[PDB]
Amino acid sequence: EWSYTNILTGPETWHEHYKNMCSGYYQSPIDLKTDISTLDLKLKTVIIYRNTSSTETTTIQNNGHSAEVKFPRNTWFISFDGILDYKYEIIQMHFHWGNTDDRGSEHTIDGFRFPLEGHIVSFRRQMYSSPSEAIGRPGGLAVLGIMHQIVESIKYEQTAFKAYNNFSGVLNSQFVPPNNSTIDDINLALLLSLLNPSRYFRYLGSLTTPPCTENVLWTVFIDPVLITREQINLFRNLPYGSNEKQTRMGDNFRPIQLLNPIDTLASRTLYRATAR
Ligand SMILES: NS(=O)(=O)c1ccc(NC(=[Se])Nc2ccc(F)cc2)cc1
Ligand SMILES: *[C@@H]1O[C@H](CO)[C@@H](O)[C@H](O)[C@H]1NC(C)=O
Ligand SMILES: *[C@@H]1O[C@H](CO)[C@@H](O)[C@H](O)[C@H]1NC(C)=O
Ligand SMILES: [Zn+2]
Repeated sequence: EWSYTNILTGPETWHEHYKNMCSGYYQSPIDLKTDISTLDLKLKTVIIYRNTSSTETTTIQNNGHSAEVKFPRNTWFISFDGILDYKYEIIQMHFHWGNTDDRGSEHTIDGFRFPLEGHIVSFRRQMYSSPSEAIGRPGGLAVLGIMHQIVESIKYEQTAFKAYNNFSGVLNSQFVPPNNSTIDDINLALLLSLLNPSRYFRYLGSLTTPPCTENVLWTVFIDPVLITREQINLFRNLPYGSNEKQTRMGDNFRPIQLLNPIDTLASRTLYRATAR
């Protein structure tokens, strides 16, 4: 078993308890270094889009380590090439945050931590027929990282919580693991429009929880969307699962991994995109 906050099962132990693949050399998260990265003008604007025929419900669960929104199949998609032909299908979105406002994100940008990093997880439907087929297979997944930053003066409608529809009020101290609830759908298109979808880091990496599978195409947007202190504190009301030492959920982020650990057998490169 694993945790964030119990020293015995925490992130420093994952390379031993889950050798495949938390001991690998293409792990995430990393520090996204603007100066070190390679600008690749070929990397296009990201588009998130919905199947307007889909009517099934969205749910959210406290899984003991995060709040995880589970989307119905065949409903939300990502395009990286401008074509709306269902190459990447979104599965779930979950979040990583801090006990305090100066930490929480998994990635850093030039060493800087944000209070809340959201991960929109998709599978390469272009190749694999289902999430369960893709999740353990090479090149199966693509994850979007969305940084959030706290502002003191803002209307609700301009915060990320408008896109999330406040998660239908489920973020509270009574939302105990492993409870799940039906919630209003998340307007992921609106969420993406709150930042610049052309301006992002891109690299090949891993899941950031065990078993840390090295099959994730990462895109991390540089500009954050905006939330309030009230909204970050809602996440902090969730209780951790019983695997954890800490009672309230927070600091559910993995430590930074190197782009190229010294034992790598083929270095990877950190790429960056910007608008045309
Ligand atoms: N933090 S993260 O974004 O790297 C990340 C970590 C773990 C992860 N796992 C998933 Se989606 N597992 C799963 C989903 C569907 C299924 F059929 C079976 C298993 C996704 C993302
Ligand atoms: C869109 O939703 C409909 C209705 O649920 C479904 O039958 C169809 O296959 C979906 N389209 C895609 C491309 O997943
Ligand atoms: C969500 O929460 C905020 C804070 O209370 C509130 O202003 C907003 O009206 C709520 N959104 C709805 C109506 O779902
Ligand atoms: Zn994550």
